[PDB]
Amino acid sequence: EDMPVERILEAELAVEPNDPVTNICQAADKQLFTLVEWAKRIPHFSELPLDDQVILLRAGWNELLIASFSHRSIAVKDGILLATGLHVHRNSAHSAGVGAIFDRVLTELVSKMRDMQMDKTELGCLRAIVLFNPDSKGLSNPAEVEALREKVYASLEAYCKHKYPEQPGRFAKLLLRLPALRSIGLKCLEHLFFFKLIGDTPIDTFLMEMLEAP
Amino acid sequence: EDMPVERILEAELAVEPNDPVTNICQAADKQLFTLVEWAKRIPHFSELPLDDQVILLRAGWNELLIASFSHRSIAVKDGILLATGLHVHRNSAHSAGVGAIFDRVLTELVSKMRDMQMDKTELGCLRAIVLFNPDSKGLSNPAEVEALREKVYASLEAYCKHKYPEQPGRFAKLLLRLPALRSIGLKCLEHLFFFKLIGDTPIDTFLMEMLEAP
Amino acid sequence: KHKILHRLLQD
Amino acid sequence: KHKILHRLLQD
Ligand SMILES: CC(=C/C=C/C(C)=C/C(=O)O)/C=C1\CCCC(C(C)C)=C1CCC(C)C
Ligand SMILES: CC(=C/C=C/C(C)=C/C(=O)O)/C=C1\CCCC(C(C)C)=C1CCC(C)C
Repeated sequence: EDMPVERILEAELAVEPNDPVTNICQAADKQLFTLVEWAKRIPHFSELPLDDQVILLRAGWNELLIASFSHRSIAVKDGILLATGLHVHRNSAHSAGVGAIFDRVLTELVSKMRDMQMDKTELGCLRAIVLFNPDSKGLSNPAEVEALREKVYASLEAYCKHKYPEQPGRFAKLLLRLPALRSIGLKCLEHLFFFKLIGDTPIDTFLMEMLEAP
Repeated sequence: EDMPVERILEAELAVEPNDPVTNICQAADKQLFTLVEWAKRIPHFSELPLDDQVILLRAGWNELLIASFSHRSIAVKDGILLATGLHVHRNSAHSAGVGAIFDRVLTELVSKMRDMQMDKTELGCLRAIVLFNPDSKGLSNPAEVEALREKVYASLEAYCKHKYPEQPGRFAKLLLRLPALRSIGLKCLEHLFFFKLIGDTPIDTFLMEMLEAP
Repeated sequence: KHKILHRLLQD
Repeated sequence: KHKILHRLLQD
């Protein structure tokens, strides 16, 4: 009941017009600010108690950001485009020790997004679904978040089938990239925690705050 | 084109009629054998080259087994029923140091499976989708596995909407437990690798083989 | 805890 | 490698 994909697409268009690891971390810190503005534009997100808004973002920021630069890089050959305007090529990632996870992003996310021509509306919805994760520990009212998630995918499915009537399996194909996103998201965090432990690699304040407990 | 849910339900009915950690590990080794027989009963699985059959099972065994004992425990209060006929209560899991992951299983999987009354046919399909993971590294023909996965969820969606016409969001709700399954699956493996490192905790030959590289 | 995030959400 | 698994799938 009330969760128009037009509002979601708008949130998307509204937020987005040497060591490659360092550059990636600087980009992630920069996008963390933009992510907050994005969520605020997602219907009913702001109407939730501040405590739960914090929980949802702290729980999904990584998948949310990974989905964004992945969809943004669909045009690029073998690399991804950072929000800062810099490009990280596959070879560059490999030469810095993060080749395996970088390849997983290109293979499981970017490639697949390109093969099906996932549009901005679809991306927006998928991120909205990730944002509205009812499994987030600590939620004051999980059922309420669960209800919002269902309205997003209800609207998303309607969008599909009407926009891509000739692809009856599109809706399912979209949701089926979520397990991959979750997996890649967890691996990216492990690397990040390790980078912090090792000491090298500058980590800005917002990114660092995301690495705080719990 | 050809992937009847009747064959899938049959695979399901066909395979299934002190340290809690040790008992769980013994159960997992026992089910690994049954899992092989289950897959063999999944349409077109055996027609794939042995090499890919090995890759698919080595990549999904954990999620496949986690989904099974989770659905099997929907009746139990706060615990899960092992395939060996033993019950692991929540308190017992907590007293052995594995309380956090055990609770995640009850909260994110079992509870949710119980709240929506996920039936055996639905479980079977979800496991079939997990089995047919096109992202598995090394597949000789990923597109072929991708094609099979789409036929399973195509059949699954048809099953829903026809069996639960009053729940237009059931199909999506089912697929949306997959990211959780992936997450819980990765955490369970971490524990297992740690148990092997530490030395304590007997690990049988089939389970141990699953911990082999890659 | 989570100082920055809170400040951003409130504004 | 993966001795057991192979044997089981072949039979
Ligand atoms: C959480 C994460 C966020 C990204 C944000 C950005 C880069 C956003 C934007 O530019 O639009 C991902 C991280 C952060 C920690 C280190 C690594 C890697 C270096 C381990 C990765 C994954 C980077 C991918 C391209 C392989
Ligand atoms: C891969 C896995 C498989 C299970 C198989 C079975 C138990 C199947 C059957 O009985 O039907 C799960 C494991 C194996 C490694 C140790 C742990 C825990 C002790 C860390 C868990 C997760 C067990 C859940 C109930 C918390």
